[PDB]
Amino acid sequence: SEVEYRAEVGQNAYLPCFYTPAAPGNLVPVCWGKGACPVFECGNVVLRTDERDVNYWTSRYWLNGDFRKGDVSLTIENVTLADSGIYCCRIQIPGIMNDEKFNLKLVIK
Amino acid sequence: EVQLLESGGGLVQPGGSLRLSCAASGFTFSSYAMSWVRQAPGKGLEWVSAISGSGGSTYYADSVKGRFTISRDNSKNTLYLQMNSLRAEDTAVYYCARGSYGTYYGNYFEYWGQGTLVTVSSASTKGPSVFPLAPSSKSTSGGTAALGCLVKDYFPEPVTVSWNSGALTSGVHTFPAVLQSSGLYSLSSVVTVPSSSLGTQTYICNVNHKPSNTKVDKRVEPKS
Amino acid sequence: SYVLTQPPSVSVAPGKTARITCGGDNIGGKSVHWYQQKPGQAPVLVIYYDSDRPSGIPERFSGSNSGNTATLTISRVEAGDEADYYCQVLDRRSDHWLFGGGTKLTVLGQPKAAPSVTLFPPSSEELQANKATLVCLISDFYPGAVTVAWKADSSPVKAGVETTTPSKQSNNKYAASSYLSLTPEQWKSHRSYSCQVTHEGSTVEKTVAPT
Repeated sequence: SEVEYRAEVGQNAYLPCFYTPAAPGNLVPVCWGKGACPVFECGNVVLRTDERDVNYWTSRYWLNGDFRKGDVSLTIENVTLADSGIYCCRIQIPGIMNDEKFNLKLVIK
Repeated sequence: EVQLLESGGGLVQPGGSLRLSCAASGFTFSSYAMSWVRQAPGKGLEWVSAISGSGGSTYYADSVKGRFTISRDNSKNTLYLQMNSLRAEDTAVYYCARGSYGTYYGNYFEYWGQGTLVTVSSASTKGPSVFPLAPSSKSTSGGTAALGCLVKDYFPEPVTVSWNSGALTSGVHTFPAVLQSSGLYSLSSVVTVPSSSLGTQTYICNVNHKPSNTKVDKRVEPKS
Repeated sequence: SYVLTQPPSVSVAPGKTARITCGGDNIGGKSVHWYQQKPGQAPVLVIYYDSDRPSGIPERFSGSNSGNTATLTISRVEAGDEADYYCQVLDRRSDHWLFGGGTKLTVLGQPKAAPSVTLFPPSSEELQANKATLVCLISDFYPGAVTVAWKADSSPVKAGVETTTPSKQSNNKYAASSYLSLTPEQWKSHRSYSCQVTHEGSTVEKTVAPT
């Protein structure tokens, strides 16, 4: 089959995403969105950071981890059936192509 | 500008309860995790409790689990802390704090309030005696003359002092209080002022001691 | 379980660089933040996420974090920078916010300043209520350490003396106060009372007498 994340209506969803700062003392921008990762950026952006902190936020969506140390995992509060679908987590790594793109499947029961 | 104002602090007996409040303004309140942090006199900072933007998650330092309840009303931009079974060592200044945008936990303490003293003691409230410290013309320099107010035998801390309802600010020095060897506080407040203004200008210290719901306006006049 | 350790005190000369350590097990793996607390004031966020600087904080403040040590760095130290400094972490293992024990920053070689002393007699009103308090007010001194001794005429008084500890003013000088409690009888009996403030080997005395 294929990896997926699961939650009942009402609960919080927990979607993982990670990087390891192989060049420490330096962070990269990140963004979550709805829909599979397109060629550039993420889909309907819901949460984004610059190279320092969150510069775009949506009600119900939160970075729950130490994102400055590579935990870019996402909490979604009080989920509904509408929240089912694919989410894109994206790390802006400097270089040609580079960008780490992660599609995470959420299934709401 | 971000603003965090604590209220509800004061005196309470061991075993008793109390409810702190923190009014917030200048940001979307629901979008930010909130905390309470405290500091016993002469001691370090100690994180107490936190709550997520939505109210969905609450967090507690071990030393207060089972006793304190954090909560929030987002439709009133207000954070609360219900404190039960209070103890001696719960005595401290209680600071409200806000975390950072888009973080579930808050992560750090971006904005702080000014705090509110919570005192936990069997000792009872005592209002102050206010007395004038009349300007000695025996002890002046030029125009400069020192006059003040003595605020005697009160408990607990704190006491605020102003002059002419805050209209006189220059040359004011409100000294920190002495803790006496009776458990009572005394402090003094002094204005340095021109001598020519003595016959002219009225000098009134405004003492406020909320713990005893007492407010005193004392007129200070020259010795005969 | 996870704990933060700081050195209690750090001294530095003015214009130099101050370094305040924050120790923890692989603290490099966690975001460290820093608070400044000046005497009497609420804490202020000075640095966040190791090395970021809040809007409105001077550039002399920098931070680092790797291994077992995080470090707050303050260059061109001025006297206003005296404070307690706390490091802080979020431990998602236990869901606690942790603080270090704090570091007192002390700026050395500051200009000595002699105290001003204002001594007040008991008020008429206090006397009329069968009490008497002499009030000795000491301001604008540095370093923050003084000795108060009371005298009735020439003789020393030791009873009913209550003296505060010193404390920083706005202008980074210190203040204190001492109170002597008498009976209205004692006050009227003696010819004068005196308050002697000693500071760095030198003594200043003010005197009041029933009048």
